[PDB]
Formats: sequence, structure tokens, C-alpha cells
Amino acid sequence: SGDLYEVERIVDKRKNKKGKWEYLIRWKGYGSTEDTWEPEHHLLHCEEFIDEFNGL
Amino acid sequence: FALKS
Repeated sequence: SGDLYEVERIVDKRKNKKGKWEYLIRWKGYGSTEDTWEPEHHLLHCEEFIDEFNGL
Repeated sequence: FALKS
């Protein structure tokens, strides 16, 4: 099953082959060695992080 | 929160 973890910020972003965003996630409590690329549909109510990254 | 792969 999936595990929800708390996000600290978004570090970078890219497109998948289907034109949807994927986001490089800094996880709360962890450093840059644990960053993972996550598709947008993994994210729950993360619009503010996305706006903060695009804003910035 | 977000799912972690």
C-alpha cells in the first residue's frame, strides 16, 4: 500500500511522457539524500508548495 | 502530505 509522508518543499519539477508534472520532493525530517521524484497524483492538497516553487 | 515512491 501507499504511505503518505509530510512534505517540506518542492525542489524541482519535470514533465512525464503524458505531459503531467512530476515533482522532486524534500521530505519533512530528511535531507537532500532522501529526495524522490513523485508524480503529481501522489500529492494531497500540495497546491501551496507548487505555487511557492513556481512563484520564486 | 504526499505518497512516497
